[PDB]
Amino acid sequence: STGSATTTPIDSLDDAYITPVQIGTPAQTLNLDFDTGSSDLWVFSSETTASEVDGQTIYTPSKSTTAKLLSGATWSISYGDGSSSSGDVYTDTVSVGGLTVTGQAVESAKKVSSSFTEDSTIDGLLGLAFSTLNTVSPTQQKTFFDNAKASLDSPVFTADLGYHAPGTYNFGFIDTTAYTGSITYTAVSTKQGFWEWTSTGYAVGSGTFKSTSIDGIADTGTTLLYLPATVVSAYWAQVSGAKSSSSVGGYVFPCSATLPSFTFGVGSARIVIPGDYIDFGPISTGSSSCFGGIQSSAGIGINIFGDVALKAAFVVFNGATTPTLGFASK
Repeated sequence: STGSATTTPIDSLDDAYITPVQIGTPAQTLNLDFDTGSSDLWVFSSETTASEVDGQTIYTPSKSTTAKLLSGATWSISYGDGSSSSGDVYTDTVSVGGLTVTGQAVESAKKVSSSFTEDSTIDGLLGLAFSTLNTVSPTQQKTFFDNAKASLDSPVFTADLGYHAPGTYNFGFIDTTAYTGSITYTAVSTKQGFWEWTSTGYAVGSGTFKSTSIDGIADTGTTLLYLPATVVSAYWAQVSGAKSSSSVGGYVFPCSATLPSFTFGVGSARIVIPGDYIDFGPISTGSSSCFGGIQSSAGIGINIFGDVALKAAFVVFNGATTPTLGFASK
């Protein structure tokens, strides 16, 4: 089997992407944030504290003939950005782009933090990291991909995120029309439960490539590119007037700037992030200070190849017995 679904930016900045997901019988379609940095499929629901729902579409398990309470199971998750959610668990039929999993754990939120409430466009998350990170207790649950894997034509999914445009998540096949040149594959460590890999270096604009190992995670659920302070300083030093602002929470730059590109290495290959991808616009409405899309990972504890990086590539998440990651230009 295979699946193919379009993923759409939630706003004009590509802050996140939503993908429609069918849950239950008859189908209830929710728009979920596919997150290769976590491993829980959770949704706003009929059980979510009413004051914490503001415009989201909810899953109502009592209206699904295939929903079953997973008795005694609870979940609770905290994300890198400080947001969180928790609740109980149902199993139900879940389909993505024509690919169906029966008996998928659907984690029903009883509580969500303010950031989730305030984002009316995201109805929940669909985790695509390794199932070892799943938070369901006392019986850990599998991700949608893990459940689908054996049925897929090939044990892979791909992320093809757009810049200010829709893109695609495919399951079970590699669309050879969706990228240019060849795909370069690189080793993955699953020791922390992430799609963790090592970039071979970077360049700023038309500058020379610096060969240096940068361990980090491929994370579709993180907006920006978070890299070591040395690398980030080298980038922003090429933008007149750019500076790190503790009050704003990172590097800002004059909105009048033209940003240089940023290149990262994948083995001997190179992925180029155009300068425009690194512009996250005014820090507040009407400001002439703009927020940067490359930020320091210092104090996160891990480097994160988030959407800013991933959307410059066609990315293969290879879930074979020994997982790997592939990157192609597009």
